[PDB]
Amino acid sequence: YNTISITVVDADDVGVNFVVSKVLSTLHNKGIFNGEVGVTFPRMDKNVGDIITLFSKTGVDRKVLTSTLNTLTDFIHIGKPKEADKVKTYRKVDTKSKGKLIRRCIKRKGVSAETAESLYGNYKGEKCKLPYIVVNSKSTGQRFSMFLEECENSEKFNSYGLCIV
RNA sequence: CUUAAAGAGUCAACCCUUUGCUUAUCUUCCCUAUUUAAAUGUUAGCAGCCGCAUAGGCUG
Repeated sequence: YNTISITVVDADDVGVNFVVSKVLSTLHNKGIFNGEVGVTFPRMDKNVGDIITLFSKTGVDRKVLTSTLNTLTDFIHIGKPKEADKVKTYRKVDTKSKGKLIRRCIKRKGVSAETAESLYGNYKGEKCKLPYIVVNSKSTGQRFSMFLEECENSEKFNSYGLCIV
């Protein structure tokens, strides 16, 4: 599948990962990831890396995405579209912490608050140490951290560039 | 075989009483604490809903 590169440059004044996350947000908000364009990162060791890599099967051109990232052009670099027979596809993994599932136990099982604390008191509290990005969510008005990890390649992708199922 | 060799010091108790260390003091003048600077380290791990799950997925 042919692919394109979006490398964050000159982001020292601002962290590199903040520019990476803003690149993800601007690629989300102006379309791009309809259902078939996916992201991958060549340098996840402990950081998310500074290269966004889009491996759309139909083909991503330079002009559409450089018009999309007109806001990041001061510290971005776009390579010409190259080809890759295999891309290392990542997916979204989310975390739950206490009250999250407590409200689920309010609205699914219909139990009271104290017994919902009782079934979950000694449980939960997982801690994801995977490399991540920090995403502005616009439909739900709060900003969060989204965790990415390696999984088998899927035909369909989300609106963010990660695998489905 | 070392002035070798050897050896029970025991007992008992009333230190008493008394008392004026008082008096007066000038510490005091003086004066530059000055000038900087990214808090970075992703700085957050969320809100619903798909579900029997506090298993596993999806949505932004």
